[PDB]
Amino acid sequence: MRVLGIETSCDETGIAIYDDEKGLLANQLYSQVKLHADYGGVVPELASRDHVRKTVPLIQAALKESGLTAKDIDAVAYTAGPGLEGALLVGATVGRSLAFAWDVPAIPVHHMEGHLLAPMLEDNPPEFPFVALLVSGGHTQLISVTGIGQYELLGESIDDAAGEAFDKTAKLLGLDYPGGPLLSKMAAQGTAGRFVFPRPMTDRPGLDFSFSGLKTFAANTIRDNGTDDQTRADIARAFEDAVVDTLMIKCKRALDQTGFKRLVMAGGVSANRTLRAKLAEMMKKRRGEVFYARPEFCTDNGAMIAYAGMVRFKAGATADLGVSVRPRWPLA
Amino acid sequence: MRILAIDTATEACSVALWNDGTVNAHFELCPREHTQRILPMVQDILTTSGTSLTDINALAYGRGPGSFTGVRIGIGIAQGLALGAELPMIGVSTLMTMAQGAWRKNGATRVLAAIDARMGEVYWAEYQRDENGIWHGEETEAVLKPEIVHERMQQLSGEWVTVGTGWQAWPDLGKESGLVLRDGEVLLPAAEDMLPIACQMFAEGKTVAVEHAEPVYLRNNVAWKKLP
Ligand SMILES: Nc1ncnc2c1ncn2[C@@H]1O[C@H](COP(=O)(O)OP(=O)(O)OP(=O)(O)O)[C@@H](O)[C@H]1O
Ligand SMILES: [Fe+3]
Ligand SMILES: [Mg+2]
Repeated sequence: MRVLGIETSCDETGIAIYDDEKGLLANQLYSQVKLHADYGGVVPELASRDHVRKTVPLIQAALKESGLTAKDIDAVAYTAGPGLEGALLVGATVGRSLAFAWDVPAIPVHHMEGHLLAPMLEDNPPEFPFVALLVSGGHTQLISVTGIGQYELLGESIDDAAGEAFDKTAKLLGLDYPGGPLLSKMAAQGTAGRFVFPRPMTDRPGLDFSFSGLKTFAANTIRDNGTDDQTRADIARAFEDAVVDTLMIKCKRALDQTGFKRLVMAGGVSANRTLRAKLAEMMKKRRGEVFYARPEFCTDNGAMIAYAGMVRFKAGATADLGVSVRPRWPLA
Repeated sequence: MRILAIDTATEACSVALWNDGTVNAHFELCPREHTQRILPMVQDILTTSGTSLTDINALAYGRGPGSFTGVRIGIGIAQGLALGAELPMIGVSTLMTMAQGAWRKNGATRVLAAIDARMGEVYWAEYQRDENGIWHGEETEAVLKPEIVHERMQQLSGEWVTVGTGWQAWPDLGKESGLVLRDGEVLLPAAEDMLPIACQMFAEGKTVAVEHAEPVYLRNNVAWKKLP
């Protein structure tokens, strides 16, 4: 079967088509980064307006790219939450009325389940069970995954997510929003050890996260040191090394606690090259296995929604004619 | 000619069907339920008139202005339907729709439409029906402070009818205007009143493919300040 997936949760419009025999037949994406860079954040009203401009044309391009026609699609999936209400409503209204017109099932998809399952788009995907590290712009969670739709919360951030912590520290370093990837490119030039930052919530047992104190630690170091290029890099690297060691430690504790040998990492921060190398290394020494998506599937995209819609459909989750979105919508 | 019209731009959800002359129509207030009622209402109108989406010739949608969210629900639903059934689309002004409704209800031919836009402002239009049934005034559509509406009304003359929630929020909007103002008996747009407008637009070839359907927002200054 084939599912058309529609992603308009925040500031990206993604359309994809996934075929469970042949894989991903189309993937289309429009990022609104230019539009929101100016504001230092996403303006809900402007994000909503841009989705209206992109959604339909990206659907048309997707069907063109795949050489498919309406009768070739068996279901329409769309992100129903979490995210910005106004953005979510664009994808969900187009998606739900499109499915009505094609007279096929309409599948509401949880945005974070989308991220969690993105590593299933690569060769030799993970089998259940596994620990999953969802580390994105607004989420940072450890989850015990024992099967489809079977998610258990192991730990979560009590304050900022790791993605936002990268973004905030990046801005202090004077980088453009979102600077996560930029901070990471700067950190590569830095000399290991020049500064040493705390690993938050690692001196007591437990699986929860906190990143707010690490932000201030870096902000204070930036304030009380030279703003030359090499010093800025040394700070970016200490910060990234602090975050990456924290996530590594927490993942270790979660693997220890569940006894699982598989670690799945998802969300935008999982594009981080230091983090990928660190978690791959750890799983090698545990004689286990790490899984993550290609970099472009770690951040928002429609591919993950077409896949996760396919899975949700096979598990029986379809929508009636009413359309509803859920801006806040807990996964586990 | 079959035309299907939908509207969710304000607190009302409505759908209406034009079959070569006969009109079938539903209307209801849907505060906080638009996305829940809209597609059920479309389904019902199609089944009760025994028509299928593939037999529609064009899809008319309320293009704005109004609630930003409501306007996007309307165009999103319309786009999904039109993409899916390969229908051309016709965008109908919310202010003009209410003018058509005053014409239908009491034969008004001069309509001052005002929609409460929030933020102390209204969506404003001056519509006048000509002898051939064509509404003039599209170029007057704007979002305006009440004092500016006041000044504009002092440049108008004669007798007009009032429609829209803007008169309900600002019942003295027309105070000291110099005009004779009568209540038009239309608070909200109705899809039924889009059909005749949509019919004329279809005759004129004035339809578009789904990818060119556009919302009209009017208020465009909608962002917090840019960074330095
Ligand atoms: N290479 C990188 N290193 C560090 N952080 C990164 C990197 N690449 C992306 N990110 C961060 O990932 C985040 C965005 O990822 P994602 O797209 O999954 O977030 P999102 O769409 O906002 O999802 P959510 O709704 O949970 O926030 C940003 O904060 C971004 O800077
Ligand atoms: Fe995301
Ligand atoms: Mg995003």
